[PDB]
Order: sequence, then C-alpha cells, then structure tokens
Amino acid sequence: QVQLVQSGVEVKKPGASVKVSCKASGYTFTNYYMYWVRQAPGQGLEWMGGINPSNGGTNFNEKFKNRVTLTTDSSTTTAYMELKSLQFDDTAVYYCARRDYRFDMGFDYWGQGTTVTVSSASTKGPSVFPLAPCESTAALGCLVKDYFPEPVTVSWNSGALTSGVHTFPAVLQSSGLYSLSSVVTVPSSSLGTKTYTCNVDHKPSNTKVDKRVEGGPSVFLFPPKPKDTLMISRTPEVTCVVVDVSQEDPEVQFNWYVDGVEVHNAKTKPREEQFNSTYRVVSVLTVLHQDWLNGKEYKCKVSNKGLPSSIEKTISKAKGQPREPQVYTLPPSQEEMTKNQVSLTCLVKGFYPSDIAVEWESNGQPENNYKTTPPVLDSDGSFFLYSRLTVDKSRWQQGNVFSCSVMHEALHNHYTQKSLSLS
Amino acid sequence: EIVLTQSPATLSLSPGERATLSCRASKGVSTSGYSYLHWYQQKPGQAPRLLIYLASYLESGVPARFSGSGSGTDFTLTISSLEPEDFAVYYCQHSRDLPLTFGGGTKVEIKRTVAAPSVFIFPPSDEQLKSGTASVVCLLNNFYPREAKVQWKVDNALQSGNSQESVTEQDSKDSTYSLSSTLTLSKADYEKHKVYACEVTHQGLSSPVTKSFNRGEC
Ligand SMILES: *[C@@H]1O[C@H](CO)[C@@H](O[C@@H]2O[C@H](CO)[C@@H](O[C@@H]3O[C@H](CO[C@H]4O[C@H](CO)[C@@H](O)[C@H](O)[C@@H]4O[C@@H]4O[C@H](CO)[C@@H](O)[C@H](O)[C@H]4NC(C)=O)[C@@H](O)[C@H](O[C@H]4O[C@H](CO)[C@@H](O)[C@H](O)[C@@H]4O[C@@H]4O[C@H](CO)[C@@H](O)[C@H](O)[C@H]4NC(C)=O)[C@@H]3O)[C@H](O)[C@H]2NC(C)=O)[C@H](O)[C@H]1NC(C)=O
Ligand SMILES: OC[C@H]1O[C@@](CO)(O[C@H]2O[C@H](CO)[C@@H](O)[C@H](O)[C@H]2O)[C@@H](O)[C@@H]1O
Ligand SMILES: OC[C@H]1O[C@@](CO)(O[C@H]2O[C@H](CO)[C@@H](O)[C@H](O)[C@H]2O)[C@@H](O)[C@@H]1O
Ligand SMILES: Cn1c(=O)c2c(ncn2C)n(C)c1=O
Repeated sequence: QVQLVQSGVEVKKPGASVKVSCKASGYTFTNYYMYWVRQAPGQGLEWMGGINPSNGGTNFNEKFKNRVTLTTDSSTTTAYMELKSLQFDDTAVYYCARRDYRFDMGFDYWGQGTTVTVSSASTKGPSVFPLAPCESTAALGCLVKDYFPEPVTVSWNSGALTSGVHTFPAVLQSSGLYSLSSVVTVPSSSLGTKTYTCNVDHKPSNTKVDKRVEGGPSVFLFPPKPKDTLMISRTPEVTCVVVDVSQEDPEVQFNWYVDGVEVHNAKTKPREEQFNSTYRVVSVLTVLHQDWLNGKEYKCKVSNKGLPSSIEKTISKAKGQPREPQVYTLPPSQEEMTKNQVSLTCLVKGFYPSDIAVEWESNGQPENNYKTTPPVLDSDGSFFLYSRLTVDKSRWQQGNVFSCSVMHEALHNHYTQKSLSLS
Repeated sequence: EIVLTQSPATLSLSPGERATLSCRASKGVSTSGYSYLHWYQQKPGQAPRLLIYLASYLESGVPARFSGSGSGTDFTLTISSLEPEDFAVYYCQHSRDLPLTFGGGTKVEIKRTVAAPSVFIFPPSDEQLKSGTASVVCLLNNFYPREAKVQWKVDNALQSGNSQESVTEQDSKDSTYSLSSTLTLSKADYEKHKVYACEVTHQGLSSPVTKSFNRGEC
C-alpha cells in the first residue's frame, strides 16, 4: 500500500513562488530518498533534485540548485519542493518520486503529478465562434478562443453526436490565454436535414455556451460452415474477403471484433492477383463453437489507402428460438421402379435457424451421390428441405439400409438419423 | 553530464509484435558488475511507471513480456509481444553519476495503412470580425502517419510566425491523427488581402493539397 500523494493544480504569476508537497504513506520514509522531476508541455523528463529525509542532505541539478529548496517534515511524512522567482518556462508537471536509499533500483514509485502554470493572466471565459465552410463528407466546428485557466470541455448535440468528433488540445497564445477548436465530420447530405450544436463548458469562469453551427474495394463476410460449429473436432471460422483492391494500393488491413471487443488471432492470407487487374485478399477468424451458437457478433473492419473510410461488415447467427428438425425418410415411388436408378428422399422440417448439415450413408461409409435443396421458409417461421439420394435399383432391392443423417444445434448431441430400407 | 539518446523517436507496430527500444549513453553507465540504467513507461496524463531497473531486472509487478539488456553505453528494452495497453511512451534513465538524466523518450504507436488527410479551410466568423481579430482555421482530418506539413499563403505569400498547430492523440477506434492550424491576424491586416490558402503535404498525397477561399466572397 505504498502511496505518494501530491498537492493540486497551481496557477501562479511570473516572479512568484510555488511549493508542492508530496504526502508519503505505507512505508518507512527514512529508508528512501525523495526525488523531484519535471515535465514541460510535450517534453521529456528532467531531474531537479533529491533530499535525504533522515539528515536533510540534498543533491541538485545545476540548472535548479539556486532556485529550489527541498525540505521534509518527518512528523507528517511529507516532502516539499519550493521553486522561487517563477519564469514562464517553469510551466510543467512536477513529480516527486522515491528511490531506495540502501540500493539504487530506480524511481520505483512516483506521485500523480502537480501541474504548475506560470501566467500573468486572470480567470477569463472563452468566446465561442462557429467553424463553417465558405464532396460526400462535410466538416464543421467551434473555435473556443481566449480563455484562462484550463480546461474547457466540448460536446456536440448534448452528447448525441460523438462519432467523428475531435476536440483539439489547447494552445497557449502570445497573450497568455488558451484557445482551442472542436470539429466534427458529417455526411454532406445531412447539412439540410440535421442541426449541429457545440456545448462549451469552462468551469473556472462558470461559462456555458451552446452555439449552433450553420468503384473502390468491396467486402464480403461469410459465416462458419454449419457442421463446424456443431462438432468440437472441427474448426468453425468466419471469413472476410475484400475484392477490387487497386493495383496502386495493395495495403492489406483487417481489424476483428467479437461483441465490439477487438481480437488479434485472425490469419490474413497472402494477396492474390485477379484476371481483372485487381487483388483479392482474405482474413480468417477462427471462432469458439459456443460463441457462434450464443449469438456473438463477428465484425470485420477493412482498411486500405484506396478507401476514404473503413468498410465494416458484421455477421451473427440468426436470432429467434431454436427449433428442432423433424426427419422423415420416404421410399422410391413404385412408378420409378422401371429404371436402373431410384430416388431415396429425406424430408427435414420444422427447424430454426436455417443452418443445418444433411448427409447420407450406408453400412458406415458415406453415400456421396445426393443433392439437397436449400432451406425454404414455412408460414410458421421454421424451415424445411428435402435431400435426394440416387441409388442403383439393384442396391435397394437387396435390402441394403440407407441413412439420412442430420446435424443441427437444436438436436440433442447436435445429431439425428433416419434409416431407409425395402420391407 | 551523461546524455542518453533513445531511438527511434517513434516505433510503429501492431498488437502481438516484438518491440525493441534502444538507449545509448554518451559515456558508460556500468561499474562493478552493474549498469545504472532504468526504464519507465508513461501514458498520457499519468506518472511514469518503473519497468526495468539496473539494465535487466524486472520491477516487481511488471509483466514478464518486459525485459532489458545491454551494458556500458548501449541498452535495449524488449516487449516480447505487444498488448494494447503497451502503446505508450518509454524513457530510459541513468544513475551512474550526477546529474541524473533521462532519454528523450520513444513513442510506441499503433501501425496502420496510410490514410491521406481530408483538408478543410474555415474563414473567420462575422462575430469574431466585430472585434479586431480574424482566425482562419485549417483542419487535416483522420490521417496516418502523424507526419504532415501545413503552410499558409495569403495572396501566394508564404506566412510564418502568425500560426499555431495542435494535434490529437492517436484515435482509439481508427488509429489516425487529426491536426488543426490556425492563422491569426488583425481585422486591419485581414482586410488588406483576399486569397487565404492552406497548402498541406503528407505521404498519402502524391502532390500538395491546397484549400482556399476569397475574403468577401463567402
Ligand atoms: C474481379 O474479379 C473478382 C473475381 O472473379 C471479382 O470478385 C467477385 O466480386 C463479386 C462482387 O462484385 C462477389 O459477389 C458476392 O458473392 C457473394 C457470394 O460469394 C461466394 O460465392 C461465389 C460463387 O457464387 C464465389 O465465387 C465466392 O468466392 C464466394 O464463395 C464463398 O467463399 C467463402 C469464403 O472463402 C466460403 O466459406 C463459401 O463456402 C463460398 N461459397 C460458395 C457458394 O462457394 C454474395 O453473397 C454477394 O451477394 C451480396 O451482395 C450483392 C451485391 O454485391 C447483393 O446483390 C446480394 O443480395 C448480397 O447482398 C447481401 O445481403 C445480405 C442479406 O441477405 C446483407 O447482410 C449483405 O450486407 C449484402 N451485401 C452487400 C454487399 O450489400 C455477392 O454477389 C464475388 O463473390 C467475388 N468473387 C470472388 C471469387 O471473390 C471482382 O468483383 C471483379 N471485379 C471487377 C471490377 O470486375
Ligand atoms: O511457432 C510460432 C508460430 O509460428 C507460426 C507462424 O505462422 O508458424 C510456424 O509453425 C508452422 C507449423 O505449424 C510452420 O509451418 C511455420 O513455418 C512456422 O513459422 C504459427 O503457426 C505458430 O504459432
Ligand atoms: O523468463 C525468465 C527467463 O526464462 C527463460 C528460460 O530460462 O525463458 C522461459 O520463459 C519465457 C517466459 O515465460 C518463455 O517464453 C520461454 O519459452 C521459456 O524458456 C529465459 O529466456 C528468460 O530470461
Ligand atoms: C540486482 N539484483 C536483483 O535485483 C535481483 C537479483 N536476484 C533477484 N533480484 C530481484 N540479483 C542477483 C541482483 O543482482
């Protein structure tokens, strides 16, 4: 439970002094040096000095040895840093950090930082100006100019508009006041229909302003094969295929999300040149059997230099109460017995969703001479299909048993079968 | 003093990749079996966090994927497989003697496909012009990589000293940058010229992109 808690924001005038404190707890204060380090805006770390809390002995950086005083109050286990004659370039975050006195193993624990701003400015609320133009995407914004101190927060349409919003970090101007811009990109078609309002809040001056501001690659996302999601032995995969990738922009990029969370285990295949002077590129995300069956959404986001914005595509298993297939095998018509080959039928019906696998076998070996119809929607919301196996009439007359096997999530063990034979 | 140089200033990689960060001291930081060289991670708005101490020792609680190595003047920090949480700034620091010094930092950034900026120019408002000022805003939106140049031309005359830039942090959803440049003038100086142009250069643009408007024709 080691803690280093520093004092809060400091806004000071040039020539004045600041004193930052660093409250220590959860360790023996005596066993560690307390160091001070500063970071100027957009700059690196700079060591200022260190104090020994047992004897009060100090070490300084020559740049700070004549303007900084380090003291420790062992009663309140607090370390202090007094910086005098403040200059404008003393604006920075000041950190206290501990170092083991006994053996040097780095700055193992740092305080949260204390922002010190050196400025001749006094509290001032911003002026809010619209940023509107004098193309499928339009840009609009708000110029929030001349405010002091930081920060200002900007929202759009009271938080309804969050996508495409960039609130820029503030710039300190020559005048000593801050200024920033907030922009939003929107479909040009909306400009007539929709309104855009920026909500500016500057808590230090209690100011609140609400200002009204007035052909390429294609992606196909494929689900897993139905047998794959139902058998733990097989591997189910979602497949993203991008076609019409220019010869000028081979830039192969995919991002994958499962219920909006990014995953990094997809495997991108090597780029394939097509007979129409374009590339074709596929990415394959392996999925968890139960994640596909629980209704998780798999999103594929494609990025390319030839795409003004990314192409997103989503795919999930169909929603609705899973319903179990009913399997009925129907023998060949007596009118078909005047032929060298006969048709064994398998009716699969009343199932939902439509993802199913149907096969045929005899004597524990696959019968591959069949065709299955695609599923067809019924008036009750469930699907049906027929599978037709072509057998030599000879095979059927000898009393050989044929089996129509069905695999569907709603079945127990995801599997059922119906046999068929000549009586 | 001992000066530490970190390279590269920016490292562009993907989650899952091996990151290798370099730190080189102007004078040796090793004595008597140890190298007094330590590594920290800093996330925006957060205090640094000790990762590696004494060149190769893992600080207690830091994940196993962090490892340090080297001696004398050349040091390396390796992240065996980047996690989304590792895209941050990394600093080296020595303690061979005083003054204690840090390197300039290395930004580990998310790599992505090149994306050219959408450039927009915004003339000053009639509201701002009632006061004696004119701010012309240029927006470069959703581009990658971070590098970009923006120049202002007022009647084909190149400007300098009267503009300020501001860049956003890499976007959490699309890994891009956005930038704004603001040319500031007095109303008197704004009324002296008519063509206000924003010229942008970026890796994603085969030639510079210039957006402009004619003062008064808006
Ligand atoms: C240059 O040359 C290229 C190669 O010849 C050529 O690529 C072809 O481009 C077309 C589009 O222009 C693309 O067509 C789509 O195909 C989808 C089905 O593709 C299957 O099947 C075909 C054979 O029929 C195969 O050739 C494909 O490779 C692909 O095979 C599947 O691949 C996966 C993964 O590898 C396997 O797991 C599968 O088992 C395998 N299946 C099979 C049967 O083998 C088809 O679904 C697409 O239709 C949808 O979009 C159309 C508009 O583009 C709509 O009209 C249509 O209604 C569909 O709309 C969808 O509807 C859903 C709701 O029902 C929505 O949720 C969707 O959002 C909606 N989509 C959209 C976009 O709105 C479509 O026809 C070819 O597949 C592709 N060929 C290959 C080999 O990649 C380039 O176009 C050529 N370019 C030029 C300039 O000429
Ligand atoms: O071994 C780590 C990691 O390497 C991968 C990268 O695709 O492939 C390796 O193993 C394959 C055999 O499974 C080899 O054919 C291939 O050359 C080798 O790089 C991953 O499969 C694996 O997780
Ligand atoms: O991690 C410490 C130390 O362990 C070694 C073996 O001595 O590597 C092992 O641990 C790694 C991290 O868990 C594994 O990736 C590796 O496969 C395993 O051998 C050293 O390389 C390392 O310094
Ligand atoms: C500095 N140091 C350590 O900090 C260390 C160690 N073994 C364990 N630790 C933590 N050894 C051998 C070591 O020299």
